[PDB]
Amino acid sequence: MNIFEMLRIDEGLRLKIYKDTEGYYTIGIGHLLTKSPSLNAAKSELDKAIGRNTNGVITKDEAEKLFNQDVDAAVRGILRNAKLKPVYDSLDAVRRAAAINMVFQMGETGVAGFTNSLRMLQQKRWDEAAVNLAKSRWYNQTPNRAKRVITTFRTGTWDAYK
Ligand SMILES: Cc1ccccc1C
Ligand SMILES: [Cl-]
Ligand SMILES: [Cl-]
Repeated sequence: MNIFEMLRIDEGLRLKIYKDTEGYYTIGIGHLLTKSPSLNAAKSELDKAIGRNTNGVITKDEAEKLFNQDVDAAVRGILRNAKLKPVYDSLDAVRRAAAINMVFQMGETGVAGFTNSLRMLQQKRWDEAAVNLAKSRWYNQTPNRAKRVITTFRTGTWDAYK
């Protein structure tokens, strides 16, 4: 198991523009296109992303290309964040994957409200952090995914993903 396989399980793969859990136009492997409610805006962002007139449809390869950029960008965002980096640096490899999954799903900004969990993770208080992470809109809206990521932080293993 790894970050790529892990997110591939959490996000799925769709080759045609779809609405995500929040109702936002997405494609591929969790690649958000836009928060605007306009399909057209979405198709424009798509064409800009792919570098071609897609007509709302992409190939598996193109999907994988977006995915690779998105993972990388995620990691890099964490490493450039002063609030984040130090926690991330404190973690083992499996838990780092859990950190990346959250940033990928919610952005650096969505993870901004997790201050108290972050501090718990840094101190390696696993069961405690696991309980604090669950008190969130994230957990309530996407409970199955949230539990997998939480178990991961809690255990430092890929059990939730097997
Ligand atoms: C989002 C994030 C980033 C770095 C460490 C842990 C967490 C939850
Ligand atoms: Cl892009
Ligand atoms: Cl879910």
